[PDB]
Amino acid sequence: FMNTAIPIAAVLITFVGHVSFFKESDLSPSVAFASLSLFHILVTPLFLLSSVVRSTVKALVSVQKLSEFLSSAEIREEQ
Amino acid sequence: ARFVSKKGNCNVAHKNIREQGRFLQDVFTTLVDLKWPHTLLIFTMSFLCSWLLFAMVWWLIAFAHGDLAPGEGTNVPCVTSIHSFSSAFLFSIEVQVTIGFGGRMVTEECPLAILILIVQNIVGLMINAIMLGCIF
Amino acid sequence: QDVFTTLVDLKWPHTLLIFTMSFLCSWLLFAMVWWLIAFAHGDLAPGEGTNVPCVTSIHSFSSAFLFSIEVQVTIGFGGRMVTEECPLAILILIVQNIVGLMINAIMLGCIFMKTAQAHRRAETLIFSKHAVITLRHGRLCFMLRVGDLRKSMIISATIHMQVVRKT
Amino acid sequence: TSPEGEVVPLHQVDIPMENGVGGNSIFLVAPLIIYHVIDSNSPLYDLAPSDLHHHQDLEIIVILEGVVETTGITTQARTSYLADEILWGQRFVPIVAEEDGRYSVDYSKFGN
Amino acid sequence: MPLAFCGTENHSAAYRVDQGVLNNGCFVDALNVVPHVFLLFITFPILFIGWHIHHSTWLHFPGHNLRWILTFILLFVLVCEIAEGILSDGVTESRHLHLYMPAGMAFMAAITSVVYYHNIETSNFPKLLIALLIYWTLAFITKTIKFVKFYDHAIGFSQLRFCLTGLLVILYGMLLLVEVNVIRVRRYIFFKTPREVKPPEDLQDLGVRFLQPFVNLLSKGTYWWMNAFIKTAHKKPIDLRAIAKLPIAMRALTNYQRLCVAFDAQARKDTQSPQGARAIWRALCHAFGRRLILSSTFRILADLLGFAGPLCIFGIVDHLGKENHVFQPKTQFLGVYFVSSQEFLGNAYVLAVLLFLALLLQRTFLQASYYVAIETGINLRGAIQTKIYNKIMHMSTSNLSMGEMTAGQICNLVAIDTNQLMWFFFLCPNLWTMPVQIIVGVILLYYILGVSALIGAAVIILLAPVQYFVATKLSQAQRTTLEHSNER
Amino acid sequence: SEEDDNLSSVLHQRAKIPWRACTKYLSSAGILLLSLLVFSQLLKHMVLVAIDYWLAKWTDSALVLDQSVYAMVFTLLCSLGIVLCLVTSVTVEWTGLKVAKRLHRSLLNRIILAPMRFFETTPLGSILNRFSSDCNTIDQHIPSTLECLSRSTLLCVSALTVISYVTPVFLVALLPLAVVCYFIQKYFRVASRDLQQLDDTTQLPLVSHFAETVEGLTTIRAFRYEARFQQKLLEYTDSNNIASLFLTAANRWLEVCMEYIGACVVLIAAATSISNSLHRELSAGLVGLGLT
Ligand SMILES: *[C@@H]1O[C@H](CO)[C@@H](O)[C@H](O)[C@H]1NC(C)=O
Repeated sequence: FMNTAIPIAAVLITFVGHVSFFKESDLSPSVAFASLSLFHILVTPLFLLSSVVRSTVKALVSVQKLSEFLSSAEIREEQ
Repeated sequence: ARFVSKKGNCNVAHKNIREQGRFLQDVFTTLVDLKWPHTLLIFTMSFLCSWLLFAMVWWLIAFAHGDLAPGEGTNVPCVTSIHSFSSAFLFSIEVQVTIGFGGRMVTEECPLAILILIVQNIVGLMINAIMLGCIF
Repeated sequence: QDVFTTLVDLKWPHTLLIFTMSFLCSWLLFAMVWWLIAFAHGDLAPGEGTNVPCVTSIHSFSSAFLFSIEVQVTIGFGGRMVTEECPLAILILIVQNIVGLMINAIMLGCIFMKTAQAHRRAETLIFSKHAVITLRHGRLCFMLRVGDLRKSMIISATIHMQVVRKT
Repeated sequence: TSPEGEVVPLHQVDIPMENGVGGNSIFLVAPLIIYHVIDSNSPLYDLAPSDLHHHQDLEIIVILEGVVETTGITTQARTSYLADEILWGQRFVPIVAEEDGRYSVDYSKFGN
Repeated sequence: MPLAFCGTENHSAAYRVDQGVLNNGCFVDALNVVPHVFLLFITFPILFIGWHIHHSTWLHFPGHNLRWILTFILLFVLVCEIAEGILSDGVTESRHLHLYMPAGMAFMAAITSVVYYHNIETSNFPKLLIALLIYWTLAFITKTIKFVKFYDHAIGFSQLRFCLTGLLVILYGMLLLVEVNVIRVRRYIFFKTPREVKPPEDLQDLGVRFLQPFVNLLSKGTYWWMNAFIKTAHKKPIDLRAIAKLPIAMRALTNYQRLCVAFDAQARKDTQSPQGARAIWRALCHAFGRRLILSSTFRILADLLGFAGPLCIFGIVDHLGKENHVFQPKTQFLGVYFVSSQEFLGNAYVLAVLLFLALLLQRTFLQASYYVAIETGINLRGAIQTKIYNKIMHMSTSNLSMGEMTAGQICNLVAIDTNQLMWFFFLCPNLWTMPVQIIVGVILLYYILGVSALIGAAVIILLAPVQYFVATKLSQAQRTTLEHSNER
Repeated sequence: SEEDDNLSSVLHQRAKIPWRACTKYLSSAGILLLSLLVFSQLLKHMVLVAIDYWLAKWTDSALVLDQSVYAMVFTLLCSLGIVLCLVTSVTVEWTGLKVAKRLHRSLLNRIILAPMRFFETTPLGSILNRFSSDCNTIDQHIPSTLECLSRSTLLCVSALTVISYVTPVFLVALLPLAVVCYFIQKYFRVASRDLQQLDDTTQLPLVSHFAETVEGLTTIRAFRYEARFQQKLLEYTDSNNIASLFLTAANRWLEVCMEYIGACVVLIAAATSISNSLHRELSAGLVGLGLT
């Protein structure tokens, strides 16, 4: 739900707080769709990078154990 | 795991072969092997290719001298009564098919036009003889 | 006959150069004789006519070349035409016409012969570099390895092992 | 394989057409049958019906070489019926019939 | 009203040949047409002829990697040139097709030269491309004629056509350089013994199915080679008969050899920390960092192009918002009009065309970056998997009580730890690009809207910790479910 | 024999089991539950496209010039859309949980009364494998993918309807592009399910091979057959690798085709919209919303 609700809530606040806070800059269809399109593309990297960092920590933890495994007692070769 | 096809078309996956280059003579032999629709298609395209290519140079050589501009009696045109690219195309195809129109002929005072005229006849006979041999 | 067949077996660029030069020489040769007919009747000074010509619009040697290039390859422009009052011009026109329709034809025949001969590609057989002598079926025997390269099949192939010795 | 210490993957052995003259040359304009008589000096000497299955490595090729009278071109017909096609203890039905006008031969009787 | 090459303005007065034949305006445009139409009518019969021993060797002439990207940027500017030409001709009275018909034929010349290259690269025959060589010089010659003609009039950088011509000469020049490169590489037409090269081992091998790493750049980019495979598998199932041995470099044995080289290099560098976590990290970096950085650079380029998307649609809606929406023919030189960048970028038709081309390049480069990252991950696995396998063979089975427990651990390790490491390697390009992507994104919102978009971007970024929080909650929930379902 | 097996495999491959999946969902969720779920999904997408259209029409009037009054309807619609997403998300989770709890109870009550001869005739290992792992997937993965697929499919069809609204002639281009994308999807699905099964069936021996060696370290080292095992390990890993490599490559091709088609839509939509708006005086908001 947060993934689906983040972009709609974000764009609604932007269009609302534009005029009501500082109407010194009149809205226009040009800037409106520009900002809308930018949010539509940028919504996915944000909710994806959260999974990327969660994967990096688990990969770092697992690879650290792998190094400890390689440093274990190995069978000595011939001579 | 078969060796020879039962129908007769014995195919063999000849591999581990050295890099064998192909010259232009083998390309010519493959042109002969093309069937009737393929030969007719490439023949029509090649003749149109030659016709339009010679049309382009004739239109270029007409616009080079100034024949494309309205000649006020003085400027002798390299090709008479050539007005637009369509007219140049008609003149070019007439030379390369030995038709002959007379009205839009070619005259003197333009050695470049003479050189283009002679080379087309030589190249036109060559491609005509090649086309005759291919279909024959 | 021998000197004619020699050119048949020439390579592609040689025959192209020979054919192109032959046509150009034939065209140039007719230009010289056509210019001679001009020099007889049609002078460089036009004189406002005053004499019935037999080759119209032939004002210079270049015009005669245009007449030759139009008549020998059967284009036939109308700006320059042949007329009466010149029996030698009629005679040379018949001679020019017959040699024309023959010179291209004999050149056209070479292309037919060339495309038949050039489709041979006979150097497409693979063999070994040395000889092998070993045992087969229990007895010592000579042997060799053969191969083919063409996509097609060597139909009705016959093989002879011709041993040459000084005995 | 060979008793010398090696093996050949595609070793070829040839059995003649068993013609009355013993030459590999036959004249035919109406379909006819060709029989090769297996003998002691033949690969079929030890041929058993057990090997007549489909998963055997024994291919019999019958190359037909003939030149046409029209354009003098040579024709190369190839055939590779393996032991899966041939069946043991079979024979062909009479392929040719007798008629008043001309001799007739049934072409569909080949598969019978 | 006629339909000739150049307009009939002033009763075709521009068709004059005085004051210099080359100095004429209409003449130089026609000169550029000549080499293009020459290539068209010299290649069509040879191409239709071509349309065992050659289909199993997808060889390549040297420099083809640069040639493919060179022709791509060349066709890019050519279609842009057509758009520039039609914009200038619209304001004029006559049709003036001379501004976009020559470049229209040039675009068809570029595409036919590329397919001729591919059709002639399927077999080792470098002698057939002399037509391309004699075409490129003539194209370069006529391109320089246009450049010097514009300099003699001093149009300048105001008109975009001058800049397009000035870059096309360099583009043609680079084509000449990469073309003559194969001469010194091969020496096939100007020397006695050509230095012929043999196909690689993987291509020459009978059983090979994954030939993507060694294929033409177009196929390597858009996976067009897969068409055949994607169709055949529709009828028959997929088994180990279609799939075959992996390529030589893609096999795990070569990857294992590269890993040992990196380990030996890392050991000789800093043996103070042998078999340490950072040591393995640095070894994997110096081993696979080449393709890793390659995938990252492709993703950076893809992200930059993806930003241009909204940056392009801004112009289209702005141009419609303009009330007058009149043409801008003010700038002109020698009678004929010439568009300017400040109005060429605003024209609606070209902006949509440029967006399509830019989006095509984007949607392609994004896929390349992901594929390289995925390809590196499987290769890293095949290398890391056998590295543990070698350790298993060399390990000592001491502490049987402690060794028994580790048997399940090491089996679980090679199952989940290796898989989780590959996911990091798969997402590593995304991790590298995410900061600059988001940074560029918030910056562009400011320039688009202002302080309003700043607060909007903050609310969007506010959803990142929410995802992190629920991810920890989901992990806790998943552990509880797994613990309960295990006993169940 | 082999031909009949291949024909049966091809028939089973093309069988997407549409009615089977539909009947399972309908029997599990409930007549009232499924109705609420589909209504919530439809309502969420309807208000989503509605607020986008309202943004276009509101900003168009501002440029031609009640701006503060119109902004209130946007906030009202934004809250309604947020509420619709919360309802749809909660419904999808609840439906999956109810489906899982009903499916497990039915399966448990059915297996508990199985005949004694069935237990001896059927392998208990395969029964447990087909019971435990399968219900865990249905419980933990079915709701997430179904909600994502429903959201994606409804979003896609709604977007296409917006293109048709802003450009009536777009249907002339939709028909040749819809069939080609369906054709690619077909040839992908028939080849991707097999490649997923093959990748699983090739990655399992990898874990088995690792398990076998780690158990018999002493006996393998005594046999001194290390060289053969190194080749064996490479062979098993190679089969696994190419599986995971074909899969992604095939996946990439599908994505590439999809995105190329998408770009063609953009062109075929924006181009016509230009010649439509400049001529038919179409508002910039419509073309802007359609292009977005
Ligand atoms: C060309 O046309 C322009 C505009 O009518 C005119 O001013 C100019 O004199 C013309 N030039 C010639 C050479 O006709």
